[PDB]
Amino acid sequence: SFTPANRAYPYTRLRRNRRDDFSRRLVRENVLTVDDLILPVFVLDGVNQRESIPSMPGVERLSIDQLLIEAEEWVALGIPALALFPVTPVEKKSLDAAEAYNPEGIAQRATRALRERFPELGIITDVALDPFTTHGQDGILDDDGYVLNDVSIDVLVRQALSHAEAGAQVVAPSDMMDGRIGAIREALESAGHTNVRVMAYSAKYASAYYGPFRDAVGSANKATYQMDPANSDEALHEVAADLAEGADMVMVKPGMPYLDIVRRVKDEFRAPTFVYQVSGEYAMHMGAIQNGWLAESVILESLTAFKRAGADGILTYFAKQAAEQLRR
Amino acid sequence: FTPANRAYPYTRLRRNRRDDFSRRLVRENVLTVDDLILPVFVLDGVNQRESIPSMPGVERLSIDQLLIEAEEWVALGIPALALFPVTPVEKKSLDAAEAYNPEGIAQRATRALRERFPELGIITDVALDPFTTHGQDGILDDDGYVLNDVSIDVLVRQALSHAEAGAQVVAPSDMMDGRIGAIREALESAGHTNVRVMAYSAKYASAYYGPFRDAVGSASNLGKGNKATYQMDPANSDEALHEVAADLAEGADMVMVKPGMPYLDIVRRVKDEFRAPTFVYQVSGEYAMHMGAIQNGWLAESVILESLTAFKRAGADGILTYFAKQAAEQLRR
Amino acid sequence: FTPANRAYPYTRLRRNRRDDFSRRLVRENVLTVDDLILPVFVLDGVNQRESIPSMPGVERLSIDQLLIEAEEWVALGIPALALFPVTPVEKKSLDAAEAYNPEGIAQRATRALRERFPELGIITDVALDPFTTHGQDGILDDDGYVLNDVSIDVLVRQALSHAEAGAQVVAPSDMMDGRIGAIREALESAGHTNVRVMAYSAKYASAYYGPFRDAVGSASNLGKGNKATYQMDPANSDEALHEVAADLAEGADMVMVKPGMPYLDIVRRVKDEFRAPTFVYQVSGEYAMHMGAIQNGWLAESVILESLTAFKRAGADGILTYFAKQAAEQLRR
Amino acid sequence: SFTPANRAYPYTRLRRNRRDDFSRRLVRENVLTVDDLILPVFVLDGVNQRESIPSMPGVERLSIDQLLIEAEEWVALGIPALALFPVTPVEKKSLDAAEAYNPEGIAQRATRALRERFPELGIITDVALDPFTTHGQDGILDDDGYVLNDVSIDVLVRQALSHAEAGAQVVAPSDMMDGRIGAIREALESAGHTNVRVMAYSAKYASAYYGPFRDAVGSANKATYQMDPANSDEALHEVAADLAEGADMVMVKPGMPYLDIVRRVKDEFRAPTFVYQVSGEYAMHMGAIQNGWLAESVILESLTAFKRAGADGILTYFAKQAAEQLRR
Amino acid sequence: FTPANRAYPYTRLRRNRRDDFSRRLVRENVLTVDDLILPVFVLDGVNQRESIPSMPGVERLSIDQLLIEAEEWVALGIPALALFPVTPVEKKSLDAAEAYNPEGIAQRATRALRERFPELGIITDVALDPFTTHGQDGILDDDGYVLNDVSIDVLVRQALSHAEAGAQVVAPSDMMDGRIGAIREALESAGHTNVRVMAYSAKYASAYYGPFRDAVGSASNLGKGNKATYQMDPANSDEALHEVAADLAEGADMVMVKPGMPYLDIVRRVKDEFRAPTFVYQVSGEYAMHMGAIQNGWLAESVILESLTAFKRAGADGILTYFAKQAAEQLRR
Amino acid sequence: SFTPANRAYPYTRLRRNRRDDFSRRLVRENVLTVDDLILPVFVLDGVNQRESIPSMPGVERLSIDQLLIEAEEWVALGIPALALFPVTPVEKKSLDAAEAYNPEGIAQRATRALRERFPELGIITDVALDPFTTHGQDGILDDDGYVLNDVSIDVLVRQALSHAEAGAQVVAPSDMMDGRIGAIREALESAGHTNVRVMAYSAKYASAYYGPFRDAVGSANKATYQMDPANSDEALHEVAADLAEGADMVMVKPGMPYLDIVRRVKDEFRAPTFVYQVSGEYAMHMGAIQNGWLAESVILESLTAFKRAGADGILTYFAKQAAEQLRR
Ligand SMILES: [Mg+2]
Ligand SMILES: [Mg+2]
Ligand SMILES: [Mg+2]
Ligand SMILES: [Mg+2]
Ligand SMILES: [Mg+2]
Ligand SMILES: [Mg+2]
Repeated sequence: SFTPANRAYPYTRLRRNRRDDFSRRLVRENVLTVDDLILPVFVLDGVNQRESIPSMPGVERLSIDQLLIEAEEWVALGIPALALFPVTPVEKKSLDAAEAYNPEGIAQRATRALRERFPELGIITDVALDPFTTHGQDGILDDDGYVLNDVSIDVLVRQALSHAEAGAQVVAPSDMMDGRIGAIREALESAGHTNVRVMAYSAKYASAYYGPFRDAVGSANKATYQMDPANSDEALHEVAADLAEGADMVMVKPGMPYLDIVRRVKDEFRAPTFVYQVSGEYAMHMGAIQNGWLAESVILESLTAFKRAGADGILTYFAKQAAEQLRR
Repeated sequence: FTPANRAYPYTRLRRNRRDDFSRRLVRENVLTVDDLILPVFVLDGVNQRESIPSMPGVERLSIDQLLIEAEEWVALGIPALALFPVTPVEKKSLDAAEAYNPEGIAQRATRALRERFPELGIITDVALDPFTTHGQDGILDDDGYVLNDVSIDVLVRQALSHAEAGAQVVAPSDMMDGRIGAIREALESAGHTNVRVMAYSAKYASAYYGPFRDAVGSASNLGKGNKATYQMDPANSDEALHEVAADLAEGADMVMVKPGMPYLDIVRRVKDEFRAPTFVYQVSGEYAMHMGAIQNGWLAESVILESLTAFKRAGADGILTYFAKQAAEQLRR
Repeated sequence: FTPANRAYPYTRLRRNRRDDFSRRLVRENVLTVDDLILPVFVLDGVNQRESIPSMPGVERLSIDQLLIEAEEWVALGIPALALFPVTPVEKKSLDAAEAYNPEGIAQRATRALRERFPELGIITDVALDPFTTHGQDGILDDDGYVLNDVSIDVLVRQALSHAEAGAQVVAPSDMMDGRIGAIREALESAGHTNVRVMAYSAKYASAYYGPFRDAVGSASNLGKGNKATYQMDPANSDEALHEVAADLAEGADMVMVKPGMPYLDIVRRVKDEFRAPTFVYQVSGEYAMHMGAIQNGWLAESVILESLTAFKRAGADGILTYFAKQAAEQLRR
Repeated sequence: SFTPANRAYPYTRLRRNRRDDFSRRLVRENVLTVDDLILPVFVLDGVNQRESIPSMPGVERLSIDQLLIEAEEWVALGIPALALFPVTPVEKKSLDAAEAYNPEGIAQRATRALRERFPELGIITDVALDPFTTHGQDGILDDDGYVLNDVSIDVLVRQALSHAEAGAQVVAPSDMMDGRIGAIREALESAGHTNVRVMAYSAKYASAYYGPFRDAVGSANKATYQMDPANSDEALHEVAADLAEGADMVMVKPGMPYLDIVRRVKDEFRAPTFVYQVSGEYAMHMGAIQNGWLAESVILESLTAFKRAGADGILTYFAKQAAEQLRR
Repeated sequence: FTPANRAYPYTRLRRNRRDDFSRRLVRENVLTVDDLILPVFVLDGVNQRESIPSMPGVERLSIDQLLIEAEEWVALGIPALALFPVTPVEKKSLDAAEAYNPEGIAQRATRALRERFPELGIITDVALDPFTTHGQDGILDDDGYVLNDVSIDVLVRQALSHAEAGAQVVAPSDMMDGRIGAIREALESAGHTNVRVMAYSAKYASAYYGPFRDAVGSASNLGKGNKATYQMDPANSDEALHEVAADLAEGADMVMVKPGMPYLDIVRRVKDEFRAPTFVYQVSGEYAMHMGAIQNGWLAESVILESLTAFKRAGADGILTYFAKQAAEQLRR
Repeated sequence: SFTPANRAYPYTRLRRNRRDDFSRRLVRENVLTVDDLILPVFVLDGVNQRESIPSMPGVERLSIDQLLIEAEEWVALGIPALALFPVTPVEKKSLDAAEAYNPEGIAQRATRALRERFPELGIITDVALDPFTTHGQDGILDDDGYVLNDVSIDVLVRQALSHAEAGAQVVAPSDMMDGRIGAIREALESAGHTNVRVMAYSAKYASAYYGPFRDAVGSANKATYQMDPANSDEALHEVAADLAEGADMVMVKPGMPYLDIVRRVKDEFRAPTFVYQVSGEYAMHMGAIQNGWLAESVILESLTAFKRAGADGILTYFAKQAAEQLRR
């Protein structure tokens, strides 16, 4: 609620608290810390390998050995968690997305390796069929090319179970099938994975901002499962279902173009609330900074926005650069 | 909000997403051309057009060229322009006198447009930053601090001069405390009964204004200077409601949040709490980052309408956007 | 709040508690050094340091010693000090004239600090209790009652003298009705445009101020006297909202609850209803009880940060705390 | 909600009602009475025994015969209920916490004795494994030393049933296992203990304020079941679950450092709401009073705080001293 | 309110009802003697006591007898009396001049009580109905309508006279628009800084005042007259919030609902919306109906405390009740 | 919600609308009509019989033939419903309350008679064991004299079914057993009584105002099932359960001493909300009117109070007198 309390110029001058650095610090409503940051990482199949991504300047795909080397620095910076995104070899893609639950799939191998080397580092796996399907569709298709809901869930459940077996502390379904959070929850509980967190992509929109991601993972209609950008009330129904179904955290994706959604979600549910600053937001920002059009300070500014809007944690490709700025 | 015990599989939220016709029926918000305001950079002189490297596709234009281009903006149905003059270097001063010159660029441009296109809205910029040698939004004391009340005296003269030139809307972008009331009191006194005041109510001390400062040429004046003693801390949300409340008490006809996309949560809170006409500026840095990504082939041209739909969804009534023409074109077609 | 039908075993709230990394991600509030204000007891004279038996570890300091100690407070990043002068006995009077002496301890200390540490916030104490022979916060009528409006006249002189000495913030701790408005009107008139007024809005007639009254030396003056005709009844919560509402209407830049931990529910209500910068005093008695338990080995040193985290969680923007240095040290390390 | 109603100085002078004792009494919002008070008591195994506790000055551990003697005075003062805390002999501690449900365990014996002698006195037993485990962990441990949730619940249920058999009118689970209120409720109902109250420790924090208690009971990580002190929204989810699960009362612990939590709980749920002024709060206050740093009046002041914040009842080591002050 | 999915048999609300100790723990409200105000009918003369047939057990008393009885009211801890004078017939007039007579019964009684019992609260009645020949609460125009502003002029004189006699609280029971502000402005001007104003804010045009009109002797004056042009329509609830809002804006220290039990829903709305000190009058008709039933053996004496507990539960801070002594006796024992 | 809208004297003068009868009528917020009225009636076992009740002046007990004669007038006045209260012969009272479900019990006979003669008249039967138990206890007793919850429900269900069989359109459980609304609902549905309304006595208080009723029915502790008069929040939990359990209407009893409860119930649930102006409220009012202490107008005034507080219907012994005043 809001009560203006009859405040009026000149008795009230809001510039007074702005006058000095010390008073600005005292009244500052929100601060970003490294504990708000999650780093998404693109993981290759090989050894001794890194690759640059044309539409995501400065982001590398890394083989698992290279991932372990870089995680030393991420852990030193205090980054609490990584979000793993495998770059599936084309030979391993299929109509049935079976690679999703392969015990020696990239995500499963990367998870085992990280859990052993850095036991305190959070590993959030991606529960999703798009990296494993022949054309990059987000699930199993019917004769009309429609992504079947419940049949896709069956595969997502096997995948989530395989991640839990590999040691993942958090599984993060990014698929937008109806009811999948509940299905995954019933399977994790039945299997005795009682502490495995489910970070639901609850209000994920049918967005043009995912363009560069598809270059990153090598996966390059969605309006039949991802949300219409026009819709806000609908996001509340999505999150309400996911919390009833057992999610430990709920996410809004994309991020900055949906800050109003972050605010409403946090205000209405008062649950742990996450947001993804996606590949397109990263690319636009990094592009402008590299062109000398925007100052490097826009990085923190965009991240501060998430905190102010109500987010508990941010999946961001800027995580390491932000961590280094926060530290010094 | 009441969830009403809705539960899978009785409730499957993909059912409404199944077909175009049903997505359309349930669609919560739609952008139209009546939501669009085009900011324009206005040069002195005749037959002048200048590219802006940090705003690819945007041109500074002399008044003659402005009048020509406005034919298609009007044909597109764009309801209003926000004018931003590019002050010649020699007209910048300590006292910012050029702000209220009846022969200033902003004043000349307003008279020309009001005569040529009587139905087109003209929103003038009330601000001293285009006219100061230091590039700060007001008059400095001997410590280099921007004096609040003394700066308002100049802003008042400026707003009065815009009303005299025929501007239907004056928009104070300065972030002085109390200037909405001061300007409103001056307009009323002078008989400018229906001149609208579009307050920049919750304008943040942001890094996203870089390309604009290049465009109007205040970048070299400002140098490394900042506006943290008047523009708002990016961290602060509750404070925005206090800013808006005062501007409404002071007589604003419209209230605005700036920047736009990095502050959509502020747009939402402001529309929810006050239920007043609420405006948002998609600023130069926002424009530049989208255009850069599009020209690189990193983002599809559809992001333009996606970014604008967000403002509508968040609660905005109108959007100042350098994409206005491209958007109106795409909405028309 | 909507529970969203969450139910065991689908919802197990221990899952987020399982690992340090996930506890960290979901952590709702974190104390930083920018939340801390250090109250300091200031003696007259030179090279003076005095222990306080009821506040183990806290020293009264002369200005010279204050300036030395402040080097490490600034190095620690502590944003502000709240100054509390220890008035010599012979300077106490019926009329509390010493309150506005330009050569009073508070005034001398402010000038010295503002010159030495220009970025350090100085919050002065607007109050007559250090200066009266009876120890009450104002001027007595012939029934021994603290006169409201006549006391304000003195508080106004005092606040003006602090502004003249350079104090960025004046903090009226007196609990006279209407004094925020009176002081604000005086500051504005005199041109002190940006001097902040941190109102002690909801200050309770509490027993937890004992050690402070010892520290500043008002204990012997007050004797068995009480402040129930001005400070608030501990029983009353709704009344705090009326106190805050008035202080905001009167121009306060910040509003404060005192004491702190025994009144966390008041902090919560005040931040929830007004959404204004909200401050809380962890008072001398609170300090003393924690330090006593720690020195006895009854409570671990971690209670310090636990007690301060509570203020943040409850809604406080800033905390006046005698633990500021120990806390800043522990946050730094 | 709040409406300021345009009240303004000098028309409004809030000191007017403060002018006189009579008007202060008329407008006084909250009062503490003895019916708000619950006395926690430390119960020894022997006969003819009392012991002092170094970190809780003035508090005695008492054998059951001594407990019955002292309860005469507590009953005379009108104290409605005791909260029993057994001091387990070290020979009776085990990995399996079996002493928790022993029909002749201290708590069970004390309960039978009190129920017979003072039939109108409320007896609130502590449902908890920490007094009965070899090292004082709050439940049954896995190989990694993690407190297993559901397996601990099994023992807590047997304990709660044994308390109900002994005659306890209220059982009070202080363990912070997920779902235990529901488990205890299903067992009490199945067993025909239909009027046995469950007072849930709903929002119990991982606190440094419990130090002296561990000296009192002879039990001297918790962040994996007790709440992070930083978290407020989370307390609402905890209480919502406990009410759905069948709790008759909900509690916040510790007390004064969490008054904001008391306020939110009472405001949101409007259910019987309890608060524990824990051993550390008692010790700090009593210490300062004994040192001559704080006046005895801080006792009432701290207790009045609970009432004002929304608490229906307070577990306090000051109960008897407060009862004597309230009476005269 | 959130039901939190509570469901039989997991939730059995009789469990807390099972034992006295648990009912006590969960008990939401408890009446104490500090909630009680005793209205008293005061006669002229010496050694006068008169029974009231319609208020069985209540006596009109001369000042001397009042002073004697007050010894036990004070011993019982009753915080305040509300004085109601029984004006001699010959002192009633068109102009209600007796209202402000310094030697009126109300004024004499106040002086006597303030001297004898300095800690006892005295609430005087600001109203013209005891003093008019027609029995209406003010001055009539030539159509027989009660003039609003002209009546306030008299009420102001009356309130001033009560403040002069030493009354700590004046209570305007007249229901003129704006009289709270008028009286407050007069008190402030004259230096009566701390005289409380207990507004009868939402006082209904009720039939339950019959026995009171007999008690003070205004019944024969009023005859068949009604007060529907000033007292509120019994049908109206929303209107009460507008009445209260104005009285608070005008400076009331306490707001009151009258009658009491037939208007408990109004007590609840008023306390919920404003969170101010809220008072309720258990009127003469309410007293009479309870006492009649008790004396008939139709209702047990326990209804007295039940009826008073209701006011507390509904949100009242204090209750004017002719049962004050019987209640204080029963609470004491 | 409430917004004062800065209204201020003298621009705002609330007496303006009060100036004239016409403007008072236009702005009048609530009106009582006969459709708000329910008449409770005391029904005797015999023929050709009426009896006066000492503590309820002007109220008669009536045999069924006399009830049918009087109902002609009640129906002519437009009174929508009667609430039947049998006066059980002492020979028919028992420990097991079997008379409660007797097909030829007074309530069942009265119901059949009225349903046949006046098919449009609402008949609300009382579901309750107190008229049928040996000493007037509100249910079946254990060895300690405690009213057993679930075992009493079994009898209440058989009674409710017998009322439904007799033709009653509404059954009204006045017992305050936990969960009885649900039990009665499951039985009515199973038995095919799908349109039988259940009017729950949801927030019924342990009150002294029931004194004269006990004289009326010949039935002359309750704190273990009826609510503590001190408790308001608790009434919300009571009504929430009864609506979840299937009640078509919810009631607050007693009436005028609980108008705040009526207001909260209607505000929070927005469901059909009833209130009982009980025998003690009737007696106090009628007593004062007969003594010449209060004018007859207090009857309407008290009834108007119910409407204003949020009640949809009022059980009142004044129903006929009020109906005649409303008509003319
Ligand atoms: Mg979904
Ligand atoms: Mg502003
Ligand atoms: Mg104040
Ligand atoms: Mg729990
Ligand atoms: Mg009025
Ligand atoms: Mg019930």
